[PDB]
Amino acid sequence: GINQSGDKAGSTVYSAKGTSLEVGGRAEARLSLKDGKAQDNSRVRLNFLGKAEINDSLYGVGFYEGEFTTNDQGKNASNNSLDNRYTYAGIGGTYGEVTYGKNDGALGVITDFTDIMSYHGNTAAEKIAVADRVDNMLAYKGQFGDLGVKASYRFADRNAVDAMGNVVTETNAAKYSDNGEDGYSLSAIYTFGDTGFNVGAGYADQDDQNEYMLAASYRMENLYFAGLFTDGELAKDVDYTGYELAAGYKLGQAAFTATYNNAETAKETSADNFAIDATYYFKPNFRSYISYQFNLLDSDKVGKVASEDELAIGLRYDFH
Amino acid sequence: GINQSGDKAGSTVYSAKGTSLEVGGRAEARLSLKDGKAQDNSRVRLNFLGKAEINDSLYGVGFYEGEFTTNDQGKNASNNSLDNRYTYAGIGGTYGEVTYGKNDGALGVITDFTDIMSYHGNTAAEKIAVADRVDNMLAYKGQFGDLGVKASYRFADRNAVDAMGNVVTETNAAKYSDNGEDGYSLSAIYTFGDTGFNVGAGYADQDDQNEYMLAASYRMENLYFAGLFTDGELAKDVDYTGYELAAGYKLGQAAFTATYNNAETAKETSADNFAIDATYYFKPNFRSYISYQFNLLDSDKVGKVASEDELAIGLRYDFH
Amino acid sequence: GINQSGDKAGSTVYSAKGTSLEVGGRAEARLSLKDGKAQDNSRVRLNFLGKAEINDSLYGVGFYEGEFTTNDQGKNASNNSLDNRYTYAGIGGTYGEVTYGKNDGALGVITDFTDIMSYHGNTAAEKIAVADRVDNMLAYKGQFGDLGVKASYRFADRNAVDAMGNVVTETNAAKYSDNGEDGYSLSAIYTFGDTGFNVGAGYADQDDQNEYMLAASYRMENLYFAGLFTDGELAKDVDYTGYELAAGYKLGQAAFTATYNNAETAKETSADNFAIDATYYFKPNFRSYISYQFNLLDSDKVGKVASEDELAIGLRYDFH
Ligand SMILES: CCCCCCCCOCCOCCOCCOCCO
Ligand SMILES: CCCCCCCCOCCOCCOCCOCCO
Ligand SMILES: CCCCCCCCOCCOCCOCCOCCO
Ligand SMILES: CCCCCCCCCCCC[N+](C)(C)[O-]
Ligand SMILES: CCCCCCCCCCCC[N+](C)(C)[O-]
Ligand SMILES: CCCCCCCCCCCC[N+](C)(C)[O-]
Ligand SMILES: CCCCCCCCCCCC[N+](C)(C)[O-]
Ligand SMILES: CCCCCCCCCCCC[N+](C)(C)[O-]
Ligand SMILES: CCCCCCCCCCCC[N+](C)(C)[O-]
Ligand SMILES: CCCCCCCCCCCC[N+](C)(C)[O-]
Ligand SMILES: CCCCCCCCCCCC[N+](C)(C)[O-]
Ligand SMILES: CCCCCCCCCCCC[N+](C)(C)[O-]
Ligand SMILES: CCCCCCCCCCCC[N+](C)(C)[O-]
Repeated sequence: GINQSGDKAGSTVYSAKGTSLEVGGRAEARLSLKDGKAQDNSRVRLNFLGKAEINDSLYGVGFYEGEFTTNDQGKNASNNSLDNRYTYAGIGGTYGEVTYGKNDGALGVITDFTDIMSYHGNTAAEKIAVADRVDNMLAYKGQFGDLGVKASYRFADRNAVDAMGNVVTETNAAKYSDNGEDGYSLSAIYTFGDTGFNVGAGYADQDDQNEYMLAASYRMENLYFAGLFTDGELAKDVDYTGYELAAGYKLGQAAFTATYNNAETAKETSADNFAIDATYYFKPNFRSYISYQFNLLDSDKVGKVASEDELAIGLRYDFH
Repeated sequence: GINQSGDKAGSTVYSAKGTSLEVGGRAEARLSLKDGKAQDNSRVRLNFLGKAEINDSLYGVGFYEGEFTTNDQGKNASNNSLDNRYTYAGIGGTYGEVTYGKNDGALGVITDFTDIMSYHGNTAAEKIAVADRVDNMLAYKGQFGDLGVKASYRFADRNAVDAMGNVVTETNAAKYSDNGEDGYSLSAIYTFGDTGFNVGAGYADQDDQNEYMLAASYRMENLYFAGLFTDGELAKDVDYTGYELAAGYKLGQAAFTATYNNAETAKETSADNFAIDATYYFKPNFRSYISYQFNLLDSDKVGKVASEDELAIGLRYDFH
Repeated sequence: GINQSGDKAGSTVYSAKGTSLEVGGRAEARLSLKDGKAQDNSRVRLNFLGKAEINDSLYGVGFYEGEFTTNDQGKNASNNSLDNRYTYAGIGGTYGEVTYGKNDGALGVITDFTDIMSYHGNTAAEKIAVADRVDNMLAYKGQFGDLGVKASYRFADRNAVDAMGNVVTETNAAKYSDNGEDGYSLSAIYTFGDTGFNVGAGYADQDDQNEYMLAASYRMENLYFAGLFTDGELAKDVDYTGYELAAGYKLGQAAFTATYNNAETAKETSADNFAIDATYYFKPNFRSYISYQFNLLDSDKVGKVASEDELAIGLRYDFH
């Protein structure tokens, strides 16, 4: 719930004797304004979740989600835009859950500490693929008392090469190889009983990229505060450092949040944002919002386009 | 309903006190014959409608529709043909309904006066984008007594330009601009009590394009008559003028219709069609039909291909 | 059931008085290992089946199925991969069922004699388009006692040619023609009473391609054996010949299969496979499996890549 931009659970269309199917997703209208110029960023999601009990401590699972968009640019055009965001199957029970296929890595729940806005935020906490969301990957999650644990491992992708090792078509190949894109990620979160305090940390590595994250949060009644720190290498000796702060509170159905994000890549500031929004929940599956991002990049460095502020206006319906 | 080619409403997959989800669409097999040569024009549609009541005079809505086709050309090929026809969210109530995202403009309900065939017709009533269906657009509709009103406004699309004003990548851009494709549309329909007589009119404008339409219809017992006139400019001094006539009758099940369509572009005849069909309704969601279009373009002007007649045969199943 | 890799029936989401809609499909995680190198071959399917009774011996039908995949190659990429596998509508009753749109030809049920593995097999029984699955085709099937009959006919696809006879765009064309890809297929299967013996055979022809198939099987309690032979022409005078053997055994919740596959194209061996697998059914709609294919091609001929063994590991959830 606090991660406002994230998916909500869908609803049952059939069920019987331990086995069910839920359909979910959203229709979200989004208008973006930059320098008084408008862009349509609306999006639809559809998803399907199947779950089958094997016994009282064992079950199977299957999941798909797709995203659909348009880009007319002034004509009634044909729009062939599709993104298969999740494709996996898995097994779970007392020991937790394990899946294969495109699914989330371990660091998402860490970045969730400060990723609480409806449209903006989450600009200074980059995640590498194995830590984020990618296929050819085994993914695990589990909960033991007040400790939550996630982990993932990704295989390098098979390819085909000629005698010298250049990537080529499979018909013209001398042998199989791989792209060296194997990797792993790991994260842990401890909840201190009640009192509202959470702490979390994580690490990830893939090819010549690596990173770690530290985070903490306090939640009390209608108030919330959190902080997050990210540090690693994107390649070479290229350093990345990110800071995020977030605060939010609720008044009736209205939720209000603000974040500060600051990122540094190769010893220059690549992101510097203060953003604010307001979201009104008419119903659990119907909401409206408005958001503004103050861009603090220079404009002598960087440039005019990349230093522009942004206004966003949204209307979101959820299927469930 | 009289507009036979249009969508029918889908059916509920879950509900729970003012909130529902409906799934709909069609599987429509269509064979096209020209000069004794056959083409498969079959199509599938799937759509999802969510609706949530906020109160006795207020609700929210979200909608998506996609269309799916194949084009094998003699091989068992992979077919990645998708069209996202609708993507919008909106709010409605006592005063009517307003939406944002790709949805219909105002002139469709006007062209519906003569658009009554299962396959042919609707060839001499061109609609510009704001009047037809397009994104980055606010759309409104309402009904008050015997008066129906529709309206829409579309924003110009943001783009990025270099110092010289050339459209370029955002990374290579000196500033933001737009494509000048803003516009609007408006239409009204009046019903003369219970007399079966209807009149309608509309207007639309976008960049160097504009148009207006006038229409009238009469319905009595098992008979229907209608006329439609379209006039405007597609650009420069490129004039467009369109005339359509339609008549139909019903006998038990199976419906019979005929239309005449005639269009003139740049002071030359660009469309000239007389068409007849028969459609048999086995069930409300299962029908068959057959249609023939007499092409009356010359062949000395125009050409042999563009002056050919067409036979069409269809079988349509609707999901509900 | 015996054709393990094939679809299972979906489940009802709504129904009323003879008319229903079923949603089905799968989420299937699949890991492929060749030369110690891993490839993600996971896939999702979604399908929608509508059926409406007209009377005690007459009904209508509409069907769609799509397949969805990812190919990240180490990045969190956008994946626009869709395949519309089926798009058809049809009518059926006492005499059987007839459809138009992309659907199956007649020879699939013949290749089903030995196509019983979860992942491998079915490598030496090539089917031409009209016999396989393709659009612009009328398809018929029926069952009368122990006789199953299937047939199909496909039209050539309309195209457009210039004065010189070259395929060109419709605006630049002198006339309509076609690609000469018309054809037909035919097949039959008899069950020899309650003896466990089945015999089947089929034939197909399209443009300059043709083929026939012969098959037989014996099924008794928890044992199964079958054989299949394929012979025809792929073009001009270039020959194709295929041989398949299959065996299977069942123990409680557990299936075990093995197949031998051998094909010859243009008087050279193009396929040579011995494969074995094991599949465990936790629930009717949740299973796991592991499979190994011994590749028997030479390696001096053909090459190293095309002669590699393969290990496969799978986890399959079915939507119903
Ligand atoms: C995200 C804003 C920070 C407020 C955190 C306080 C703890 C409650 O957060 C739950 C997520 O809020 C969902 C908003 O839904 C509004 C429903 O109001 C019910 C409680 O007033
Ligand atoms: C439907 C094409 C126009 C034919 C004239 C119809 C005007 C007469 O009023 C009948 C109105 O019903 C229109 C519905 O048509 C759909 C077919 O439904 C037949 C099932 O009974
Ligand atoms: C499927 C190939 C395995 C060879 C043994 C089958 C011979 C006996 O047939 C018995 C009927 O079962 C056929 C369907 O099996 C599908 C999986 O069912 C497992 C759930 O009980
Ligand atoms: C999977 C290895 C488990 C290591 C976790 C050790 C438990 C105490 C540390 C968890 C709390 C998070 N933090 C930030 C304090 O490290
Ligand atoms: C006391 C200042 C609180 C700053 C954080 C508030 C979050 C942003 C709220 C959006 C603007 C609405 N407002 C002004 C009522 O807070
Ligand atoms: C709590 C937010 C902390 C953000 C402060 C981090 C400052 C980054 C310093 C980099 C300055 C850029 N440079 C290269 C000119 O030094
Ligand atoms: C929690 C502190 C956040 C403060 C937000 C202040 C926004 C700064 C905008 C600058 C414009 C103000 N002014 C007066 C210069 O126009
Ligand atoms: C009174 C007949 C004059 C035509 C009426 C207009 C409807 C034409 C429908 C075409 C159907 C062909 N049919 C069966 C009527 O001959
Ligand atoms: C029932 C409506 C009939 C509309 C037909 C209009 C005919 C105009 C086309 C004539 C040829 C154009 N022009 C002006 C060059 O002669
Ligand atoms: C009430 C009759 C309307 C239903 C029309 C159904 C037509 C079936 C198609 C038959 C094809 C005949 N044809 C075109 C080959 O001559
Ligand atoms: C043209 C030959 C007629 C078809 C042969 C009929 C098959 C024999 C009938 C066996 C009946 C079996 N069963 C289970 C379907 O009832
Ligand atoms: C023909 C299928 C395999 C069993 C062979 C039995 C021979 C009977 C052939 C006559 C029936 C032909 N058929 C089924 C197309 O009607
Ligand atoms: C008792 C015979 C059972 C044969 C089936 C064995 C399947 C191999 C195990 C694959 C499952 C891998 N994993 C971890 C995803 O479950």
